[PDB]
Amino acid sequence: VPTVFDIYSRLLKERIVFLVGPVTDESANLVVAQLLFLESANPDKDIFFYINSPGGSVTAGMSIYDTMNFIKPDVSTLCLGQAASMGAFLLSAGEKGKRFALPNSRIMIHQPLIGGQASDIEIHARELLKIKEKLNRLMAKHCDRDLADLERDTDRDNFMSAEEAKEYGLIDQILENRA
Amino acid sequence: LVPTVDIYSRLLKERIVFLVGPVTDESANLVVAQLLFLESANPDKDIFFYINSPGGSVTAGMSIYDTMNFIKPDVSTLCLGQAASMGAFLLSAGEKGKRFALPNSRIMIHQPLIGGQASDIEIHARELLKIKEKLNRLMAKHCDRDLADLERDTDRDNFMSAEEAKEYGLIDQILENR
Amino acid sequence: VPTVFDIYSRLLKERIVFLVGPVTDESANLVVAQLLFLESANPDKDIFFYINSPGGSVTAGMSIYDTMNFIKPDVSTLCLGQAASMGAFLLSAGEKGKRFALPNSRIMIHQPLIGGQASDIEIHARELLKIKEKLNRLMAKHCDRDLADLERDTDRDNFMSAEEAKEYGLIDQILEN
Amino acid sequence: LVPTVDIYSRLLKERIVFLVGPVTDESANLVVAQLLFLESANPDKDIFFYINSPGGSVTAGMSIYDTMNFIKPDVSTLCLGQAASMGAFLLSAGEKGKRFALPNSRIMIHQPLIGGQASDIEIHARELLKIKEKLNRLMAKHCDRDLADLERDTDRDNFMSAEEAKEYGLIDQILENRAS
Amino acid sequence: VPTVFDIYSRLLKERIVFLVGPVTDESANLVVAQLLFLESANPDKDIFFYINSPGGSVTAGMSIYDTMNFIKPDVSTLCLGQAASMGAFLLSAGEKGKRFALPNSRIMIHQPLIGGQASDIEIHARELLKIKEKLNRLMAKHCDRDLADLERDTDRDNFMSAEEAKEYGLIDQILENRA
Amino acid sequence: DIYSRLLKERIVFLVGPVTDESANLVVAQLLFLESANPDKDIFFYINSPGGSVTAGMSIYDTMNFIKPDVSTLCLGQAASMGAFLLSAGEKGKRFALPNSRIMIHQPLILGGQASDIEIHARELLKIKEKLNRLMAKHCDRDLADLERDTDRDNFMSAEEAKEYGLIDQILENRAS
Amino acid sequence: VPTVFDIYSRLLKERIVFLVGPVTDESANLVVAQLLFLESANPDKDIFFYINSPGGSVTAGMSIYDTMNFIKPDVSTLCLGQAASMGAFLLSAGEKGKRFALPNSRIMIHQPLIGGQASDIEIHARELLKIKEKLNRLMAKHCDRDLADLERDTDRDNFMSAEEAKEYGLIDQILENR
Amino acid sequence: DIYSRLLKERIVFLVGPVTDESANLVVAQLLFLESANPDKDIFFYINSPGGSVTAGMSIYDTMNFIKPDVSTLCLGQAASMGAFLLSAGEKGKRFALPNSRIMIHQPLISGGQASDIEIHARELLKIKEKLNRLMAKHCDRDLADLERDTDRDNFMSAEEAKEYGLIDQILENRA
Amino acid sequence: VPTVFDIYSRLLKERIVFLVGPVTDESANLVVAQLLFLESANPDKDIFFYINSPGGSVTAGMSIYDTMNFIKPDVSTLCLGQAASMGAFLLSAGEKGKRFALPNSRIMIHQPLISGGGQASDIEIHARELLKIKEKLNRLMAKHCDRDLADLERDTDRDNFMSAEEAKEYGLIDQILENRASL
Amino acid sequence: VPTVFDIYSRLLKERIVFLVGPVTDESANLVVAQLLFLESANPDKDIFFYINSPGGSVTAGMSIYDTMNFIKPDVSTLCLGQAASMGAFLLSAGEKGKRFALPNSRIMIHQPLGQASDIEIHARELLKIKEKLNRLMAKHCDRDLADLERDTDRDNFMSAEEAKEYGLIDQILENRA
Amino acid sequence: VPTVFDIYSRLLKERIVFLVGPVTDESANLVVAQLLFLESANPDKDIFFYINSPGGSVTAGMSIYDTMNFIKPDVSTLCLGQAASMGAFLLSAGEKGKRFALPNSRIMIHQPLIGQASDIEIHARELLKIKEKLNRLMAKHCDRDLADLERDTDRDNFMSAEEAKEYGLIDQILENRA
Repeated sequence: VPTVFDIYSRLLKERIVFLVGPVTDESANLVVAQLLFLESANPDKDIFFYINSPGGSVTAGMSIYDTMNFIKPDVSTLCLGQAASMGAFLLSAGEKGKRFALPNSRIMIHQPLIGGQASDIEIHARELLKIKEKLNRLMAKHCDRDLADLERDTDRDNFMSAEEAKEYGLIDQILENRA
Repeated sequence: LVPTVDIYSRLLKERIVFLVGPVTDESANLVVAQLLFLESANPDKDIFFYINSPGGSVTAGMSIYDTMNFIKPDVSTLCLGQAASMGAFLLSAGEKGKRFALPNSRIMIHQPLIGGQASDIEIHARELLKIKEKLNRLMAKHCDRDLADLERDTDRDNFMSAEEAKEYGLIDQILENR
Repeated sequence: VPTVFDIYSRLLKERIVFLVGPVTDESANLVVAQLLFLESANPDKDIFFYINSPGGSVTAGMSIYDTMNFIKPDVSTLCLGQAASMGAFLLSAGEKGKRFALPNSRIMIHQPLIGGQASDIEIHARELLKIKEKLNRLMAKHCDRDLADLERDTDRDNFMSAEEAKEYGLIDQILEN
Repeated sequence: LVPTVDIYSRLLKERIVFLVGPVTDESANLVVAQLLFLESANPDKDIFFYINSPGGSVTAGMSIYDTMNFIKPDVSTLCLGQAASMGAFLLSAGEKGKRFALPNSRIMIHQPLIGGQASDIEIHARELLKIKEKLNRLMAKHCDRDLADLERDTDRDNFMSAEEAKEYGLIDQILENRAS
Repeated sequence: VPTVFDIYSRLLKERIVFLVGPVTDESANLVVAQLLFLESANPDKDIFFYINSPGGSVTAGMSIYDTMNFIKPDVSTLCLGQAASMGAFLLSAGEKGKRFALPNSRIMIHQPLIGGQASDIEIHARELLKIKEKLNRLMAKHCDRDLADLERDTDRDNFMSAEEAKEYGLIDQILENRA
Repeated sequence: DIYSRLLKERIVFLVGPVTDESANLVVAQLLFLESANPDKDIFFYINSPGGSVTAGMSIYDTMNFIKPDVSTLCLGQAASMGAFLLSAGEKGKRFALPNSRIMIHQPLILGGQASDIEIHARELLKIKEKLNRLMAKHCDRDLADLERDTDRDNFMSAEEAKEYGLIDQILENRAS
Repeated sequence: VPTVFDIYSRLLKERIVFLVGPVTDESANLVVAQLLFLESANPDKDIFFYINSPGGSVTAGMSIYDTMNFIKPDVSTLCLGQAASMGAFLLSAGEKGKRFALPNSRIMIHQPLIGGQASDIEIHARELLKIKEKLNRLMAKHCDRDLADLERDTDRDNFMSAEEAKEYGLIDQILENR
Repeated sequence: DIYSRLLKERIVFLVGPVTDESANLVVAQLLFLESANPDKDIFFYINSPGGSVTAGMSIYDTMNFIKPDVSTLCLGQAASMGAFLLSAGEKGKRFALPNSRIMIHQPLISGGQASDIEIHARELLKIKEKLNRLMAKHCDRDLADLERDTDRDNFMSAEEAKEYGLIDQILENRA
Repeated sequence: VPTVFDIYSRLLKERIVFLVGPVTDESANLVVAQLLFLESANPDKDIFFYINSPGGSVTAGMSIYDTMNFIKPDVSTLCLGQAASMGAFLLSAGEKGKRFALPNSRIMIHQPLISGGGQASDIEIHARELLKIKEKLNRLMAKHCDRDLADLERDTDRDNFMSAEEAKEYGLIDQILENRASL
Repeated sequence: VPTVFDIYSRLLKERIVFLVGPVTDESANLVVAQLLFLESANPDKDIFFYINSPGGSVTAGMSIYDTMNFIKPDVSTLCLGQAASMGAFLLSAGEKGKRFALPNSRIMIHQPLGQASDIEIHARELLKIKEKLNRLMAKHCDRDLADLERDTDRDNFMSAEEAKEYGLIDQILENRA
Repeated sequence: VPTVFDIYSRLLKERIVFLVGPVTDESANLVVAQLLFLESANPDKDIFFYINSPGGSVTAGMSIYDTMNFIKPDVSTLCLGQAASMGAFLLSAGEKGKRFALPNSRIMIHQPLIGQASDIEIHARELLKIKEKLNRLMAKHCDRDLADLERDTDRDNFMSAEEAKEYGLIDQILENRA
């Protein structure tokens, strides 16, 4: 990684935080640390959360999500490349009015995707359905849409262009350039 | 690897059928074939089904189970060594009055023990719970026991001596010798 | 890890300690070391213990547990993402009144989960059963509930929402902002 | 690999049954099958059970054991090479007076030796201790010895020569050849 | 590992040395190095040796042990989490009156645990039995107990609570907090 | 098949490592040949590098238990337990082909508690002494000789094995 | 393996024995057994030993070698494809006057080619050198050559055509056809 | 069984790679047919990618040693030692089916001290030369043709193999 | 690794050199490097060579050995934990009068042990080279221990474990240090 | 690796260069680089090249060899532990009069160890290398080429005194004296 | 790597760039980066490109090649140990008059070596274009005919320093300075 600070610490001074690749406990907590630090350094400036992610652990994503809503700054989100699964969830979670996509980004949403006694399998199956329902309800709120729409539209992989994510309510604008 | 006189075919002429080791599709279907053959050879004589099994596939066991009840001969069952999981299920399924265990065999019963979208996981969880309820249903009827007992007594591994299995209703008698 | 001093050392200066991922001897002792350091830096200001963990070693969590209660600072605990098994145990062990969860966190509690001669298997099974009862008694005290409640409610994996963990007595408050 | 005259089928109607190698479900049931066959062929003639085994599954061994006692023929046992763990149990289980060892055989006895929730481990530990006690008590009866003796002498591996196994009560005689 | 000096170097400046995880040649010599340094820095102040260990190499543990007794500072020991096998041996080896455990610590002691010609197997079995006897004798000295007690009490795994280790003589006090 | 045909001439082969399976197959053939005729000699052909001590002991006690004299012939090699079984043939009827080799050595193998390792090491030392003592009897030599000569691998020509007492004669052809 | 009897047992009735592939304990003893059988079947007729082998175990090869010299029939040897290392040794060991090679056969001879304490390595190296000398001495006898020639000519791999092997004394004739 | 049945028709198969075992099985069948009838032709059907050269030599010298004419027929392909064996059939009785493929090339090693490497390279070069000379004799061609034409893999159709001299006729059907 | 200079570099400033774990070309040369550095820094002060090792490569151990005797500082040796095989050889090679062990150290000596082919010519060459190494080591060991070579040949035929007291009575070390007072 | 500068960088200030372990492209070029630096730092002072190597790649060893002869400083060589195969060649290549061995070093010399067209090419290239090596080695030892041909046919192990008598080294160093 | 500033950064300050080992995308671009860096620091002094390589990726080596010819500094080349395949290509690519080999260096040149039939056709044609292109550039570097390079690279062609000099692949052999 190039030096200037390494390149990512330098962009962190511009209040840019990256989520790249799969959402894990380690990578999500690293995002949480950066969000908390930027709040401490200046609670009155927006944070820019750049997401290029295929998704990953749901609980790890919730840790980013609840921190995005916990801190004082608006967390603006930008999809570059793609935001799929929890990646799309976090992108839609940006401060409404400040959710963005680059013109050739793609968004993908779907239902949750994944041994023991039947008793244990019942427990984990139930918990998996609970997560699926919670995600649909939170997603509908982010998109300002009906819950039935989200249930139907996430049964299988649902790929969207940037323009489609906008009409869906997942993002607010597509950014061509600075202009 | 198996002596000639072969020994298992020789004991089949005595209407002896063995289930040894885990219940899989080919081993279970091998039993079905022997049960069907012995009925064909003489539908008026009992069959003796010797079980030393730790269990295995539930659907494979059902094929033996429904075949035991389908044919005309009484299927007497004998536990030697152990009858666990589907092995205990099949042993309990012998003709009532003709279910036996050797004095130091052991019986074990328990609930069923085992990826994709949440929809698919829901579906397969539903089927596993149905099988679990079905199994407690058939088992209580085999034991002349009430359904609540079987649900409670199979939540975890339940090991029984031959005498306990008799008390439970799983077998009828313990045979020390002839 | 971005440098600002790296991001985690920077947050350590504000008395933030993270438990992320499985509880092992080295992940646990790194926390113990940070707890002892923050006590040395100022034994009278609260420590904020952020937990996003699926659980892990019981003895490793015990070293964190006794250290939390040994040092002078109140250790406030925060569940982000999830606190499962020993993670949920540590979460419940924070200073009463200062145990928190974020609104979409989950908590999970359960009984302990894991060769040789029968004598040896007898010894280790008995030690495992001692550990199981010890955790139930300590968990019941953290939650201000009867031992019967914890024994019954930890027989299999028990997932709780933030509020359910709140009624259980496992945490005190849910933090929205 | 087994010559023709196969060798084991031919010796089978001298009423000789072999247990060689580990006691598994397959190997145990093959023995069970042979015992039942010889009883059917002649319920009034002795069976000669040759044991060279390091042991194996206890339930599998129990299938042979209960079968030895179930059939009508006396089951004579002979230790060649070694009879250890369940092998020694089966050797000791032959008809009293007809249990033998060759002079440089070895016998070994010991207590049973082998994941999940603590509840499940508790259950399987309890079952393993039941087996340990059951085996000690049955062994003390075979050896005409005290249960307290079998508990002490099986805490760790206990190797016995043919003379020691005879003094323990596990076998009746040592056979060097036809005299004896 | 965080910075404030890294976290362990800074706790080392307060004469705290950690033994964590399995006792190997490498992890044991690092403790020895820290013990030699703290004595050099001040031979008249106590050293605090925190042990959370499942055990490990016996000779590696002896290197720590003989170093604790060789240097001039008193080596106080504290068991946190667990001190098992050689971990328990080193814990019991602390300066008498200054051996401690946290309330939910656990202690475990047991006898030693592990090819060629019979001649070679005889030599190594005898050497292993020599180690078993030496360890029992040193342990009995640490615990102020009879050698026969240690032979009986280490035949198989012997797990002790903090109170049981104190009553055994393996530690001196249980510390709930600073008070 | 070729081996069954030679079995009808009372020839039994031990080829390769002595295992439970390879030893018991030899035992079964020995018992069979005794059943067919307990009064004619058996010819035990050995080309083996050794193996399990208890497996070979089952062969050993069977050779001495049955009524037939068991004559032994070493072809290629008789090493360790192969050499023990070769040495165990009926005295006067132990033979080697001229370019065979014999090798003898002490037992060669631990994981558990020190108590167990003590038990198994002592059991191994009993075996070592037992083998030296039985070997000394086969060779009409002192136990002291065998202890000294098996401490490490001791390779012998047919002539050396004959002078040691391990075999009785070297057979170039049936002109004894 | 076609049935004609299998093809190899059928050729045994013509007194043909094959050594194919590496010389192992098992493959050598299979040859030993066939030689003993043919002697039993008729001790007064020649045996035809066809060798296509790259070599292998020296002790296993010695079991064939001493059996060839022990039995009453002349053992005639034929090299087809190749006789290398112990393969060449056994070929050269056939009854003098009855050692043959097919015209495009190749023969190769060489010295022996292969852990513990230094005491053990000394024992096994010295034992390997005894084999080296013995093999050179026996080879010199088969070839009617001086031992020094064999020590020099086997120091590294020595490939010979059929004519070269005849000129060396390793075989007696080259056979193009009957 | 089907292959023993065709053996009674004096048909011998080589299918798949030439190894010591597969070549000797062919040698054994050839000797069996000669003893059963030394005066009737043998039909050697080859569908092979090649393999061991010495193993291939054992079949070759057996074809020429026994008294029966060994006629060869290529079905599928005869490559490397397969093509060598095909070309070695009795002159006038080497055949291919019309969509057979033939391939010839110089020796190829798949897989010590410099002294040993010198010895083994030289022996490989003798083999390469011997094969070229034997091939040129089978093909009624110049040695120089075989050396250049086997420098790399040379695939030939049935017509081409016939024009090269590797076989005598192409058999479309029983006419 | 804790920092104060890291902890080992810090002890290097006190002329302490560690050999921990197996003797390889890698670890031996790192020891050789530190020995030469300390001689360069001060050729007239003692070096303290602390050994806790199971042994390893003989030639690698020889490079340490000849560096100990080549450089001008006395190389005092201390065994902690254990010195086995080449570890015990290096320990016994310390400056006479300055070889030490901690009380519960273990020493083990034995003949060369190879683990892990070629023509008998090559095997003859390598076997004889190993016997030369075995003899050379016994002779150096007998000189280090001030005892007869016949003693070292007999006493290294198999693994020979010694306590700190036994190693001193054998002549491998000079003193056992219980603490600094023991001097 | 200790700090004083790491230990090897510090010894470079004494003009000490090590070759340890197998001679590969990378470890040989690392040596080449150090030779170039010391010549750059002072082209008129000797370089001390310490060799403890079992040998390895011949082309890699040649890159060291020609650099030793290209640079202006004398390259003195010292064998510690062993100089085998390419290790011995480099040792023998030090400046005549400044080639040394420690008393218990060992030296070993020996000869070097697709389609038939390709195997021919590579075998003959290996034989040229064998020939090259025997000739240069003969120059280093001031001996007959025939001697090196005989003495490297199989592994030739030498004590330091034997290597000195052979002409491979100039002196044996017991200590600074 | 010793930290005098590791050793290579320190020789980089003397405008020495090394290529050691296989030519990969990483190993080539690191060379490209140093070449551009040295041009930026000073576009008017020669660069010394030290090559010890067995070859590798053709496109990776081309990135070095075009960069050597793109920058303003003369790129002098030195072969140490060996320059093989693309290593030899880059060695031959140095500024005419300034390509050198150490006296016991070795050079080796050869032709390139490494789906549906349509795809295999495309990649075969692309591989044959590369072969001709490399031969044409090589012929220009050596002042030789394309026909020479095609004949001399059909199989591995190993050259001494003197042979490489006579071929036109290098200009001078340096035992020491000029």
